[PDB]
Amino acid sequence: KASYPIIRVKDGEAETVLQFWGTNEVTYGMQMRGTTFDVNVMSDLQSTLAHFVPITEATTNTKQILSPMPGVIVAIKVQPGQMVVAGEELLTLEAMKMRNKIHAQADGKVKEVKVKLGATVEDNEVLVELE
Amino acid sequence: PTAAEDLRHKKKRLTAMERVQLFCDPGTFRERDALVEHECHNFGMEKRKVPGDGFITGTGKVFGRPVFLFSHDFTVFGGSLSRTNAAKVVRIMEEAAKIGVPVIGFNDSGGARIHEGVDSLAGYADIFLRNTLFSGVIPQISVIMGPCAGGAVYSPAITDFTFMVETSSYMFVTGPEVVSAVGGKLVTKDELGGPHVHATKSGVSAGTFPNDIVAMAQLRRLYSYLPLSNRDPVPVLPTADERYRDVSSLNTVVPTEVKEAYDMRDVIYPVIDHDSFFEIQPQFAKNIICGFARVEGRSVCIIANQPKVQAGVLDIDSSVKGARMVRFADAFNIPIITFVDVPGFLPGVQQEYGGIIRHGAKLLYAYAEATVPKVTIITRKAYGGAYDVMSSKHLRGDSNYAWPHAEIAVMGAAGACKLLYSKETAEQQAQRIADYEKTFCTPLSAARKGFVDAVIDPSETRMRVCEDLERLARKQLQNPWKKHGNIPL
Amino acid sequence: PTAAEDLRHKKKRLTAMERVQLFCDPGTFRERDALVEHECHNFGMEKRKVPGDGFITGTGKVFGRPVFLFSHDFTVFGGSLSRTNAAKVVRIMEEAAKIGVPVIGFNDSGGARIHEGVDSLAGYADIFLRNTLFSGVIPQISVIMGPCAGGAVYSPAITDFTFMVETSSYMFVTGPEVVSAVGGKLVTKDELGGPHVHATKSGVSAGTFPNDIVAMAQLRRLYSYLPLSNRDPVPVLPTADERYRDVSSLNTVVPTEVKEAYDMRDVIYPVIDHDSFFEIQPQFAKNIICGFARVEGRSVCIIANQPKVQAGVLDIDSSVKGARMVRFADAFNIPIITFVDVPGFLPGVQQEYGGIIRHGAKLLYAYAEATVPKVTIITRKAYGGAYDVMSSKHLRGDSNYAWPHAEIAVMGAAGACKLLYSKETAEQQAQRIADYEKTFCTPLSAARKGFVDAVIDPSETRMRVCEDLERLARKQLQNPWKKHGNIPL
Ligand SMILES: O=CCCCC[C@@H]1SC[C@@H]2NC(=O)N[C@@H]21
Ligand SMILES: O=CCCCC[C@@H]1SC[C@@H]2NC(=O)N[C@@H]21
Repeated sequence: KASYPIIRVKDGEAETVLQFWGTNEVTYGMQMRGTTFDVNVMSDLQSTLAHFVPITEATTNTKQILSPMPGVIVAIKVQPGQMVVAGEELLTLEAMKMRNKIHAQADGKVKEVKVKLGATVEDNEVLVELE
Repeated sequence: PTAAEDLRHKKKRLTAMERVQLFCDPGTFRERDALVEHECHNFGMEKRKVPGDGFITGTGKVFGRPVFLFSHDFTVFGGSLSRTNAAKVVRIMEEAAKIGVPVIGFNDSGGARIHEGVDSLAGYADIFLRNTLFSGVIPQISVIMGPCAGGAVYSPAITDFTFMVETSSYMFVTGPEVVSAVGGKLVTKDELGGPHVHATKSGVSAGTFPNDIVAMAQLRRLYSYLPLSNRDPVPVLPTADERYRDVSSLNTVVPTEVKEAYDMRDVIYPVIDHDSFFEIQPQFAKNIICGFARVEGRSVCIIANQPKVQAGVLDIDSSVKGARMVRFADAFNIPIITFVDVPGFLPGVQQEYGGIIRHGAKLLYAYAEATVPKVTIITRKAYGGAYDVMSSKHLRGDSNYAWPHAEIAVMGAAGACKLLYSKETAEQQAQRIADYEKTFCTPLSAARKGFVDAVIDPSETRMRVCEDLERLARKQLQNPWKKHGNIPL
Repeated sequence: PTAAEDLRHKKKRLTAMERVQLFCDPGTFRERDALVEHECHNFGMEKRKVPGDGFITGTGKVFGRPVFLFSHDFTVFGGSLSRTNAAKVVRIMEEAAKIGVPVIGFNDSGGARIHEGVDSLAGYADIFLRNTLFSGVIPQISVIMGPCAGGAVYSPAITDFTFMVETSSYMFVTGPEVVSAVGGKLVTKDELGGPHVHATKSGVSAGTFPNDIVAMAQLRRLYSYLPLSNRDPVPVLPTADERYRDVSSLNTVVPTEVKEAYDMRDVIYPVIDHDSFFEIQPQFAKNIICGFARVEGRSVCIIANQPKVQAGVLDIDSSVKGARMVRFADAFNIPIITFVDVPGFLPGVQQEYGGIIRHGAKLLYAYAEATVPKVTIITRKAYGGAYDVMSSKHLRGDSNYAWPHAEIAVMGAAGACKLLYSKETAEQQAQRIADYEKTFCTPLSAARKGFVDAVIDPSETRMRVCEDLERLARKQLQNPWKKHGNIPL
């Protein structure tokens, strides 16, 4: 069914079930045996032209993380100078009656000095420094 | 045979003809004019005539529906315009004005052609006038694949949507040489007018793509949404999705605490059909979301706040973004669906020093002037003038709905308690703010006054939206006679 | 009998009724509604009912021509709006929509009335919708005599012109208490939204007056210019001045050096009739002048650059100012006269970081969309896209004129010489820049192409303008059918 997950395919006797995650019209996100892949489905022109396309490399920066917006820090989660893993919440600012929660996108460890509780300073300061 | 394009591809770049071939259907492009020369006769230009004269204009066909397009050529004279280049574009736009067909242009010009004198200015003026006259008649989309400098930048600006390519494109009015000459600062071309700058800082570019191939692939998808002309109806496509699909996950999206945040996409995605959202300006003014989507196989317009970013507070940039989206959607008879969650306007001196009064009025003007069917859903809160601006029932709204835990009040409980008791005995906070929030920060009063049609379970939103949007298919409303409005610029 | 107004005058302030009496004719005001109560029945408001309910609405008559007006009252409840106050204003605006009459309002409200709940929001929404619908049908003028805070600020914004009183008026969206609460900065009310701030920084206020008496006296003079409605013709008044008055002082205004500055008013004043200029926004974006004036007894619109300030360079603020003026002038069929002297656009990073591309397109859109008769005079220079924007002949201009020492070129001589000779032998400056400026920085080439009708002596400008404006009295031009445009916001 269009835009749905389950996809039942049966060649001869063999039967398989795959899943359809999403796409950007050149790359298809399909699941095979409980694993995500990205298959490219392109015609003759797209195939012959995709060779002549720049492939830039994104910035790989392991450095200090700053608070996007002003606020107040009410709760902290991580400890100064210990291990940090991707997807871990680090602290929570509260602004105009709203607690956000900036986390650690991706890294192994940190070296820094924690901003103490109730420090209504923010203004894009260095709350946690990753080194 | 791959002649004369090896020099181009060696620089990791594509050609105009290749871009045109990628955009349209496999074999449905008919180039209109191909043997035209510049006839300049100045500054040693009497030689080196070119057959195509740096432009490729044709008709093409996308998804079985007609289109018109033109593409600049960087190899020939740097893509400069002339008295002769602009004639082809003018002819294409005039033909696409007679017939109800849109126009899409891939800009690559390096600037004006100096060897023609003021004829380049003449051509620019003609193109500007055609864009001005035909805006609101046929949709216009522009993509910038390479450099775009000088006064040629203005014609993409008048167009409805402008997209940018990441690595090898930029746009600005004046070059960095003049900036160094007058101010004395050394800034590179990318630092001045790169795609990121216009994606985040200036708000001109409506999107950014990583490659030309992806740009074409998604431009086709965007084109699948638009109506063909001003008088043609909104397209409807077949779809296996149905209004009876169960959405009970909406009962839990809103947290029971009033100070916790949530993602509005968790409310947007269930209501619309699967994998049918095309966000517009995703990296600019993130506190508001705008884009296109389909509901039961017909394209609609989506405008919702987001408490994830800055508590979902209206601002200057958000106001401009929403105003432009609403104006375009209404110009071509596209239904509008809005989700409301706003505590007010962003407070700060910089805001008044930047003219919040002008900018915030644009969204209100766009919402009040609109005559397309509107549907509004109030999830959690709506305070002060923000409630009025975000498509309130009094602005000729068709149907308005609220969720059982909503709040519609003049302002927060603290300010109301302060103003209602000047020098009342101390500790008044505890036994007054709670009571006022209990009694008047609830949708019961607004429902008593008649400002919301009904209070609904969050699981019935898809059913209600499909029903209302099906019933409202044939509304005919007209404004008083005017030559045109006077919007607060 | 001077009862109950002694408390008001003691604070060096006037009353609403006194302001109304000062505005209209001596005995031609007929108050419409005077015995109306709030019927609230909440928070101990069942008592202290007021007969007028804080508003004075009537009809009046100015210079023998009808008008409609309303005035807030600060003594009664602080001027707060309600479900009942807004009804009178809605009735007045609806009546002034049926009949071709304008509306003028003197705002003094302290904010919304909390004791009514969401009914104040309902009234605000109704007033906003009426302003949105009737903008471009009848002219709307607003004057702010006292405090104006909260969401009530938006209705003056949609109105065509907003004026301010110096000592005792201010306007902003959010009070300084909230600013202190969130940001922590202590700013006074005047430092936040005083008349000077909106006169110079935000660009919202169209003027400032020293006293209420002077405000009324000059508001009458402004009203003498406007047409009564959308369909009524431009007013023409008797005048002893004649087109045959000698103006030979224009032969010497332009200095013979290209780097010396002059005042454009020395060119503006001789052409128009004596003592008939009403500048709009005099203290904001001084590099451009906009206002109203009379030519042979009929009101026209004036838009001219000024090389006195910043070399007469177009900018963001100037673009917004000119765009709003042109849009208003065209909406009501008022002729436009422009004087051109521009070297280009202002170069700087802040400009691109602030969106020059969006703002500079607004003036071009306003000039191209307009259908009223246009007259353009190029005094000294016009370069690049600035020449295109400032009402060039290709944008359906009626008549264009130039002065004998004008210059119309693609860009300055230095840049052209640089681009036309990449690595040409050194010292090329002396024998190339002079030659190029001599050969192509002159109106002869632009006249050869046909972009200026004729090259005239500066002493004939009044004669030519009067002749053309008399002949063009009955032009009928129409744009293609649209629900409305899509201007770059
Ligand atoms: O209570 C003190 C600060 C309350 C601010 C509440 C939000 S912040 C921005 C917006 N402006 C307001 O007046 N209220 C909201
Ligand atoms: O020659 C170097 C600086 C020339 C600037 C000339 C004026 S300044 C602003 C405007 N932008 C230009 O490119 N030219 C004018």
